[PDB]
Amino acid sequence: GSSYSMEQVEGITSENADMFAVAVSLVSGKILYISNQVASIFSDAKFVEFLAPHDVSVFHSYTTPYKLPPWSEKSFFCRVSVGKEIRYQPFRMTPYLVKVQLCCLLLAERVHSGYEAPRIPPEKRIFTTTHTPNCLFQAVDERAVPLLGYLPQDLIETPVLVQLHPSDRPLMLAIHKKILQAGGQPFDYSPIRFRTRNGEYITLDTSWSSFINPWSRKISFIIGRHKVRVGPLNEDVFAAPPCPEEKTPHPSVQELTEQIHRLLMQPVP
Amino acid sequence: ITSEYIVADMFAVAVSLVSGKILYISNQVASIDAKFVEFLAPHDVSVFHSYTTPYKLPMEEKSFFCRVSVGRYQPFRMTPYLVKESQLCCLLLAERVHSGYEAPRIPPEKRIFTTTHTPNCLFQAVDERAVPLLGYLPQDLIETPVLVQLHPSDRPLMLAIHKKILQAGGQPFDYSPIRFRTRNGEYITLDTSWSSFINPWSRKISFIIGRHKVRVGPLNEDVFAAPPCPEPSVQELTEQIHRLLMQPVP
Repeated sequence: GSSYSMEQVEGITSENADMFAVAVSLVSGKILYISNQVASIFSDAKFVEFLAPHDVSVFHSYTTPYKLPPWSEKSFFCRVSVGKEIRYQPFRMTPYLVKVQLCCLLLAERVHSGYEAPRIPPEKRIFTTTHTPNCLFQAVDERAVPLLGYLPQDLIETPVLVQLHPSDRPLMLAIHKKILQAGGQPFDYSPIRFRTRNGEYITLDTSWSSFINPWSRKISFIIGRHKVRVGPLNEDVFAAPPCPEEKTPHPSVQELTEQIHRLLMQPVP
Repeated sequence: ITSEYIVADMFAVAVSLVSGKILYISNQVASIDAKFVEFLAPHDVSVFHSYTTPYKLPMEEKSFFCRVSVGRYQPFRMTPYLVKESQLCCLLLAERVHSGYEAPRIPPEKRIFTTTHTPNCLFQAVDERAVPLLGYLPQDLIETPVLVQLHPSDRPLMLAIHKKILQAGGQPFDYSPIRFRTRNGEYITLDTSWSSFINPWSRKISFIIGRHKVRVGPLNEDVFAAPPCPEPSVQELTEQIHRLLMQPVP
């Protein structure tokens, strides 16, 4: 029972040159309050209009009322652009429910490729991935965005094998065999090459594990903890690839995929 | 060409992955070419699209559900198959879903379903068996607050259950009755077995899994029917259970 609004929405973080705050009407979608420095790192309309069209559905999902925590991790990513081809910049955002009418304030921080000053120490370039037996990503942890160039939503529900170098795909078959064989005990395997947003591959040192349904004994998820031992040749992992986007065919990928899923259908006694 | 290969009460269709409805077959349900999604319920069109995007279409039969129109809407379990130098289609096997408490009622001991949710207490999944027994399709519960679904009375018991879940380190345990709201608005009573999936490196819980047995169904056997009633403490409570789960083990 408290409405900040007006200037009470103040709480500068600068004193980051890459952050900004914004309050958005939960009913209108209109930008009620917008923090300064925005034009710097680059209005008054619907905030979604400045987001990549693919990230709009994402923004609404994570800003849904029955979610979010009242102002006194639950953060998502969005590419923002002050119009223009158009130029976007990835932003990590944390949503907070706040009254002005109850809206939603968000702290947005510009994200930087972990391969460029300030470069993420190699011993800490660690991210994890989770996937279902059908081999489609289920989640990618936040540490992955800076090391891959993709935002979580770009990889969720897509073939795991597609991101792997074509010569490291058949390896996945043996990796899963050991995974259900290991019955949950993590094990190392390297190197595996994983494709980033800019079409460049990074070399990973991976530890594999699985979550086993105790009642059915069937594997529910495959979890990997990755350490990028060799980053890409081009440090800006968010740039675009000079290749005609992705595709659909995936001749061998489909084959290898169903082959693995079949394998993971067996109970792990 | 092969129409209705794998097979009563259930029909089939083949849809162009570029346009609409090519093949359709034997109708049967007592009640009476274009885009297939036109017949689907609005809120399921996205579901149908998602489960039929080419890079997902290929046993256990990893299907999905959605309501098709009549005249009225009925729940259907559909299994998508990618049938291919000419036309690339998606062969869909359909099958009317019957209330678990209806004529073909599921035997007591078999009225079992499971649920999974993330530390933030929002459903990440609900298995196939949950539909016939609860009236909801997975898409209705996914990403929604698990607490909102429990009887307002049983809600507090959820803070205790999670604490034990934390203390259990993965060891499953049975819990007294908890009341779960079904689609038609009625509460069913459950005998629940709880467990968790612990990330092996950070030792934090990634998913809470529950296996439920329905020991008391609803008075109105038709669980898919609409609820005879309109559609903060839950928000706050959720924040407690959420905070609590940030603790490692061990």
